[PDB]
Amino acid sequence: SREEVESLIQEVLEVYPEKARKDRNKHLAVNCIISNKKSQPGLMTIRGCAYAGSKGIVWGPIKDMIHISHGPVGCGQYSRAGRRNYYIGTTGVNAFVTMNFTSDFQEKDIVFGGDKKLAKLIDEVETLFPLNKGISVQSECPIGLIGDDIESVSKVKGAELSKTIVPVRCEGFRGVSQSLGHHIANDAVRDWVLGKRDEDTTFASTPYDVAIIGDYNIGGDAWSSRILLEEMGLRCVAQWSGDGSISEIELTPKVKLNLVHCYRSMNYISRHMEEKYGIPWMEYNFFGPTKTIESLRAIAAKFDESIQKKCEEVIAKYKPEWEAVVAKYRPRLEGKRVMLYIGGLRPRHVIGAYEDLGMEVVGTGYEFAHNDDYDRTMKEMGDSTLLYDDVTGYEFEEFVKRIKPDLIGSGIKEKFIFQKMGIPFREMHSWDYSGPYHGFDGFAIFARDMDMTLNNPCWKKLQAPWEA
Amino acid sequence: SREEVESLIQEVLEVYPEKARKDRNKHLAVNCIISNKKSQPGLMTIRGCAYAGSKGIVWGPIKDMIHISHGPVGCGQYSRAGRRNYYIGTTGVNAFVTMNFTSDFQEKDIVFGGDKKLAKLIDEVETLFPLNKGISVQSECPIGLIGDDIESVSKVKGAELSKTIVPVRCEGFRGVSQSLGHHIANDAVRDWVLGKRDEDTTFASTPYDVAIIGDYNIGGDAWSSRILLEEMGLRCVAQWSGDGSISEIELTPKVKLNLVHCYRSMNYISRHMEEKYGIPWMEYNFFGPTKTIESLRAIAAKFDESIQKKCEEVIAKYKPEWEAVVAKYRPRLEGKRVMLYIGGLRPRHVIGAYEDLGMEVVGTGYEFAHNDDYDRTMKEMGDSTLLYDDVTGYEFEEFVKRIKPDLIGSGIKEKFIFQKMGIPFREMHSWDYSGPYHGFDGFAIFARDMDMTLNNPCWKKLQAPWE
Amino acid sequence: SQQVDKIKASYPLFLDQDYKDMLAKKRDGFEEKYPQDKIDEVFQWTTTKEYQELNFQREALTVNPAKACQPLGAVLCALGFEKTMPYVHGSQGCVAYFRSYFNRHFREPVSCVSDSMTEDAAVFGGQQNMKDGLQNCKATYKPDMIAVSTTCMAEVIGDDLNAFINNSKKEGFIPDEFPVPFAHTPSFVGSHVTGWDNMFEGIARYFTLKSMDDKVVGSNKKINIVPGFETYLGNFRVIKRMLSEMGVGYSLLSDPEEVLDTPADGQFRMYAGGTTQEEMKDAPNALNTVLLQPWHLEKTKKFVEGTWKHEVPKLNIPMGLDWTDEFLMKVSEISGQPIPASLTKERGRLVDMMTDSHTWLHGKRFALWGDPDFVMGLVKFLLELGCEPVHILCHNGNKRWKKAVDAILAASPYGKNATVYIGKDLWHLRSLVFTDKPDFMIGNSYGKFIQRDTLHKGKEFEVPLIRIGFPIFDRHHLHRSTTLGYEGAMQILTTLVNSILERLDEETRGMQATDYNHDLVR
Amino acid sequence: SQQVDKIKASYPLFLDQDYKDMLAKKRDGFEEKYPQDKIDEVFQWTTTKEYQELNFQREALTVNPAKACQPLGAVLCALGFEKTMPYVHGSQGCVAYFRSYFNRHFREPVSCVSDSMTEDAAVFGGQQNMKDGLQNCKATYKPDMIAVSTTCMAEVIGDDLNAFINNSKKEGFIPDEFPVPFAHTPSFVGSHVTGWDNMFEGIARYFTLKSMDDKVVGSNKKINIVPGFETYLGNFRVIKRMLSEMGVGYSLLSDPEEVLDTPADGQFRMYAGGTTQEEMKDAPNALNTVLLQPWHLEKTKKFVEGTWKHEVPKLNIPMGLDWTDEFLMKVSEISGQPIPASLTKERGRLVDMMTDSHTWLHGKRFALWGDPDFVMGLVKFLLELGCEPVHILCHNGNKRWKKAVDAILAASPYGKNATVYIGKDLWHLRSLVFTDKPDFMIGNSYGKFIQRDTLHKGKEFEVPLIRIGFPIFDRHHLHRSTTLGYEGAMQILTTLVNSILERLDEETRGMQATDYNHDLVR
Ligand code: CLF
Ligand code: CLF
Ligand SMILES: [Ca+2]
Ligand SMILES: [Ca+2]
Repeated sequence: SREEVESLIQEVLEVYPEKARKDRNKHLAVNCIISNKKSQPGLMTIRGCAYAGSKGIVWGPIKDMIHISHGPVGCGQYSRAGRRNYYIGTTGVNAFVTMNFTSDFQEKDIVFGGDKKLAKLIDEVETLFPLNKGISVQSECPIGLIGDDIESVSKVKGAELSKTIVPVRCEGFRGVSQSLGHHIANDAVRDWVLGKRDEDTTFASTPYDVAIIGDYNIGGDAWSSRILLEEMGLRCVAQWSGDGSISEIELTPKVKLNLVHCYRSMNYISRHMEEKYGIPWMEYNFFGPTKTIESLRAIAAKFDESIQKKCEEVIAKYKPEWEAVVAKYRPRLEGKRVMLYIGGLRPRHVIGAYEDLGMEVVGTGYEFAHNDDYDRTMKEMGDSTLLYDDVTGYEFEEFVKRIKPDLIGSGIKEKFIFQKMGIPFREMHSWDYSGPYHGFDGFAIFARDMDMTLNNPCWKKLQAPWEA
Repeated sequence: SREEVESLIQEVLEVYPEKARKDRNKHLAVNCIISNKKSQPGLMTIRGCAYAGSKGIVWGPIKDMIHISHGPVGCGQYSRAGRRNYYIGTTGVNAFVTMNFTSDFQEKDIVFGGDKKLAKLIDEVETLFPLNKGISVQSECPIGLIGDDIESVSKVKGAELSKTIVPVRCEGFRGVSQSLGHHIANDAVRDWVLGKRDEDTTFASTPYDVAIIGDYNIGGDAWSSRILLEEMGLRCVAQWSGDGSISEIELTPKVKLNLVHCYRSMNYISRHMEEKYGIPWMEYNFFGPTKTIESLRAIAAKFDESIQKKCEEVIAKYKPEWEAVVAKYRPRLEGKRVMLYIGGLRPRHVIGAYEDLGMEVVGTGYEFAHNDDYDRTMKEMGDSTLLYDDVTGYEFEEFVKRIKPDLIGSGIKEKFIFQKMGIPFREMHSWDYSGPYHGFDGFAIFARDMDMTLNNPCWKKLQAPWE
Repeated sequence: SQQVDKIKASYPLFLDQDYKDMLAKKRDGFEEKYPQDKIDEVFQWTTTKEYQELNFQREALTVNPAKACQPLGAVLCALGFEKTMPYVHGSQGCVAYFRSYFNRHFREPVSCVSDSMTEDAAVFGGQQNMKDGLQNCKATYKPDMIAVSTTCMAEVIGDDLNAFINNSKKEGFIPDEFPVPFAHTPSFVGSHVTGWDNMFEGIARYFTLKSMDDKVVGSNKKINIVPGFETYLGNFRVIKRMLSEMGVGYSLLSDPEEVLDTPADGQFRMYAGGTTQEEMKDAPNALNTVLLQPWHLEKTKKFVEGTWKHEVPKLNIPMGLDWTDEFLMKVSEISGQPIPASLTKERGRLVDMMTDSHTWLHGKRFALWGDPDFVMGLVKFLLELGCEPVHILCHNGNKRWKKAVDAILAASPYGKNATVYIGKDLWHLRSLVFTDKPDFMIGNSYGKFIQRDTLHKGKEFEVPLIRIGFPIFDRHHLHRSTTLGYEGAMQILTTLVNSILERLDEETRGMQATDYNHDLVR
Repeated sequence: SQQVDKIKASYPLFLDQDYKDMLAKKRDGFEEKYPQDKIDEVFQWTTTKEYQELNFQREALTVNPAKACQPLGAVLCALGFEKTMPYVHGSQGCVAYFRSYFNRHFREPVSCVSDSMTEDAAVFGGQQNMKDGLQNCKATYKPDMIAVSTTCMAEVIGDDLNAFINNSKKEGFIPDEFPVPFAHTPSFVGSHVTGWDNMFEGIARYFTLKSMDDKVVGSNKKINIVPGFETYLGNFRVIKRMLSEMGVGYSLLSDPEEVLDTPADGQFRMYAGGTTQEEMKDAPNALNTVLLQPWHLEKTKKFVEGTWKHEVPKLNIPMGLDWTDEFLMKVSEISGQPIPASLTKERGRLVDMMTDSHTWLHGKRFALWGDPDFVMGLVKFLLELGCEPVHILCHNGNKRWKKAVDAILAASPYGKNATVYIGKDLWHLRSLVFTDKPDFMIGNSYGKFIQRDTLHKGKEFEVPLIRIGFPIFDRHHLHRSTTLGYEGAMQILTTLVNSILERLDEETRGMQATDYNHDLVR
């Protein structure tokens, strides 16, 4: 009930002091909501920083470049191989994604500056890792605070070594969340990488050239997407960022259409490429069969008769496969109610996949989404369902206590709380070390995963038989 | 010593009742002793049975044959892969050594008999293990008591299937130890296997043909020996029975000289082959450089100048290897005192290898040796050392408590007792899952094994610093 | 040859070229070996459905059994009593094997005697052996009690143990008040677990049968606990710990945990701890008696119910979540003690582990074997974990037991693809893991030869062994582990999930091939 | 594609031909990838002694560090106190990472807050963040105490935590008598263990500095125990277990074992157990204070000695045989309690295990890493087992510590081939295990990438990882384990030997090739 959910909201906010209460009330709603604002101090946010957004999300996945966590040891270590942005390569020789390169700032670096050290560590990178095809330097909190000039070093060392060196001022005090990092990361690609092959005319184009923008290949997601597009007759010139090479990014301006999956993280560079190079972009969704089919047809419509025929041939190929998945799994999950809390895309994008298994998303929310994301979410969510932006640990626990969902889909910091409460939980960031979840092949895994957890025998055993 | 030793012996014997005291007295001596007599009840002998001797020791290693533990489920299970008689093969297909085949006697078999069951199981073996080159049936305790005739079944089924089926009456109640099992098993080979190619002259013999008799290839021991003999110019036609095939055994009567390592377990068939086939046999010893060198020269002497020269070339080749072993390890083991208790050969045979590392054997003994083994042991042991035949668990602990050796070399039933007493222990049956110990390559392993245990840091830490 | 700085043991020594050539020449010259092509052909055939059909038609031949013989259990049972010598009336070869078998599993001394019955006793009996045997053992090893069992020789010749012991006392070979409980333990009846049952009932009878008029049920306010054939030290220890936490008075009848785990401190101790004679005499005064492993303690149940007049609760082995709960709640009912906060907490930490690990455990397929009670407990817990026990094998199982397990399987969607086998051995199981390949085996060390066989067919067909049960010979100190209670369940869970993850890591360790899935975080 | 009845996850899904062909097409078309031959060439070069010389010449670049940052340790220290909320003053990204790091290791909730300082606070300070942060946290999560640390942002801009907290109390945001201990924990100084020390000392100061007048040393007759940065639940558990066994009155100061192991029973417990405020206030009345990990507890030592006037005993971390004896004997002296028979026996069972397994352990060569105290304890125990700690790496170790470990290596023939490395990381260690190949690695999960590299050079060059330390992310529930005391020594003994035996079994599993050495009994 709308009235019930609204009274849930007042009640929860009664614990806060006035300052926090008035603010949080604006970030909670029933579909009217604000977002992309500062987090209230001391309320146990789930949010990361601009560094997590630039290094962890946008740049880190780029496999043939070396990414320097510039600053003290913490950030680079805690983010080391945390996100499963999958790639093919030989780690340590020509690929570098799972490694942690860092300037490991000590007090002398804080006091004197780390600019000479960065210059030296670039020489050391070049000596020990010759097959690297570029460097990025990801600023941690102290870099800007101590007045370092990482741009000059990149300019100088880059010119000296004839190598692409990318300064990213993604310090963790910047912005309010991971979201500003995306923008900074997008702008860094634009300024230092994307225009390298503007004068280059040697690339043999076709009418069906395409780029996957904002798919980070979590558990192989991007590969499960790529395969369908290329079966439809398209040529994926680039994947930004999952299993991405630098040369693919540089080739992207040559494509005919940018296929945007993650809007929040990659809409900035998508705008630029339309403005500068005229390349149109379109949002799509490859979560579940309904959205995948809808998406494949929308994409194919931007091309010609031949691609649209191939579109129908792909859809007909996979029809028996996904229908077999639903016949098996929909009866196991039908009517079950889901609550979600994730970053900037998946709180709305995975809703159709749930509905394809007969499940209802009764609550959803974002860590760092903008109003344009919430606009997009209004349409996808049901009437009278709960919305929460930058939810607090306290709120999220309280909402679940009352709503009593059958399943919760969030991150690692949420997982073990709700498991103790006796509610099945699925990690919707890391896919709980499973996936892919994209495409038709992903839906099969998704369905199997939601069922294994939601219907697991362990959940009927929380109460001791003498505790009743 | 001396003298202290006889005082030790009489003190230890005083715990027994008189029947056992009078008997055990006869089996303890200072280097005079009887052996191969029945065990006194309830004294915790370390001895096994005739089945252990026949199946566990002699027949079991034969790799391309299937050996049936005929009787109830125990004997076959406890003896499955317990002894490390090494072989090369594809187990379950053409080799079967580590497997346990059994008639798994139930009470219906005890009452009615197991002969109809044996026949059916032979058929089942043929269907499921086609590549087997022969079968042996190893009798367990009840087979003879029950009045079964495995011989008739073997003759009939063997003739039906054109297969070698060897009945072995090695029931555990027979004899007094593993020893009679050897004898029974030797006669089993003689009667049912060894004479098959008597008529067959197709095998092209050479003057340098030889057979390694009584090496069971424990941890590769036989392979470590074969390599030296063949480098010396000889051709080892057969290995009895470590890594042994049935054809190798059938070829043995074509050889020129039988090289006997384990006298106790294989002297019977060796004497038979001298009688029937005129093949001379000689004992040798491949434990340590001194004994291996001695043996190579004794063996080469039976042939001609060309083998004798190749002998000296083999010796010349390995000289720097074993000399480097002693240089490294003798100083770490020099003066250390060893007590031994093993079966029928190694209590005397390994003494030379110990002495090559400057170690003293202050006591030794056999589970199941005969008087002719003790005759051979007398020489190898120093004056006033302790001899014990079929030693009791009680005696052995008491002897060690008084004598206080630096190292004990015995079996698995002894191992953990003496480790708790704080004395370094090495398994001298299984080689503590290490080895080989035979030959020049074996000595290196032997030496580093004795050192690693005797000088291990754990032995300094038995007592807590607060008691 | 050897380098003195890097000595080679058998492996890899014999992989040297000179040894490899030597072995090749031995084979070619004298072994008359079947061609490798023929060996490969026969091996591939042994992996098939056709061979399996033949394999399962076997009536007479047993291959690689998953059981031992009665007197083994009787010895282990006897080892659990204070200062008592297990004594096996019969031939001595048996005792050599029993000791060695346990030596190898526990890596401890295992004291046991024989009366060395020989050829001639077959005609005239083992009477004199008993007389001299008892007197010799009593004097030499100085036990407070001697627990007598039998080998098959002695059973076949029909030696009356009762009379033989009575006469030994009559003739003055041992004092008449010296405890000499006995049991007939024929190797050709049942298995090692049956010898445990037989020995225990025999010892129960000895201290109680002719003293019952004195007894009143519940008068000592304790609960008797009979462990059964038990080769994990932690299982004895977990049961005592849990009962102590509850403040329940108890008597663990047959407790070998001290003797099978003496400290290495400069002295050998033949005897340590154990159930006292007086604990056994006073057992009828217990409130009740709980059989931890009821499917091989039938005879004992009949005696405790028939003579002691105890109402032995119908309880499954306390393995996994449900049966540990039921065990504790039954113990609370009998004793009148509540289940404490500590056990409630520990239960929830097990459940918490189950919730953290369920995604890797879900749908995993297991072939497993062992003793009846152990297998069903494992089967139960596997189902509680969302795992599928596809091949369930108990060589020494019976029809009534199989029904029980089939019912347990039927009450769960995870038992849908499960089949229970009784009377079948590890060579049967070998076929099953080829034709209906599981992801893992749970079993004892003999299972390593099945994994070796599967790998030879191909890495994709290899079925890794998870070592739980008896005997474990090729790993060290796993006998210290626990399989009962919440503690044991937590240990099984951890072993199972990490075995899965270790195998996943192996399969994904291929540089630029499969290492895309080589996750730091799982 | 997918077969509905056998769904493939990422692995082995992407081994399917159409995916394989797709990924070849992606590479050839658009990646501009170095030829495989060139990739092989560079990889092979990365394994050489030439590369290692360049690798070790690094002074600016750090690759695959074996350490974390200060506020990590401050949080873990803070969690060990009763109903305490760790609170990191600074930027919020840090706290997301701290919680996630521990989440993944412990598989538990990890409650910790931030006051979310942003760009505008850099120019003008985080005073308002503190006022509102402290007020919000107290009201929302209802802690009894808030323990404040800092991120590098807050440290660089130079926020006075003391004044900020005082101004918060002065202006009514939190009550004046609400406990708010603090510590400056700069991530560019030392490592995570340094933050633990700083946080602890800050809490020790808070509760005792101003109250020293009425305190008599030894009046409460207890011994204080400070565990240091500790990620194994069993280690907290074993220390308490051993002290209770001795009848030693004690106070474990910072005990997170309850919060890091709550039961899954239908409710989330944010706070659980922990060291009470009353225990910290009373701590100076103890007989003495024992530092379980003295090499990262320097500051705490100086305060305890300087203010409390406890003569902190010079004791190594209680790891392995000798240092556990020393720990127990020192505790005995201070407390006047005798070391009970139970602990004497346990020591002997450890020694028994060492004698059983010594032949497989002897001479085995290890590369290892971790924190200073953990590493020297492991090194010490390895020497006691007759193992050779060839490569000893401690990224967050110091000159004085290295001296102490070199001395320990000197006191044993098994330390002759050992080298201790401070300031080096796991990319350095990668080189060492190629050029001076050991048998195994003992370390945390980041080591899995080193094993992967070694395997790529070849199976004979593969150096398997033995997971002991922090963080362990790719195995489940190893955080429940024990590394301290006899119990911990026993667990390590068992892991080490069985790691060796599993490796032998793999190497000897080849049918007709190496399985001659595939022993059932080892
Ligand atoms: S002395 Fe020997 S090992 Fe013993 S039977 Fe006997 S032949 Fe054998 Fe077998 S199953 Fe057991 S151990 Fe026997 S009581 Fe029978
Ligand atoms: S919000 Fe972010 S993750 Fe934090 S520093 Fe900061 S840029 Fe980084 Fe780094 S080392 Fe730590 S976690 Fe920091 S306090 Fe520094
Ligand atoms: Ca032991
Ligand atoms: Ca948990």
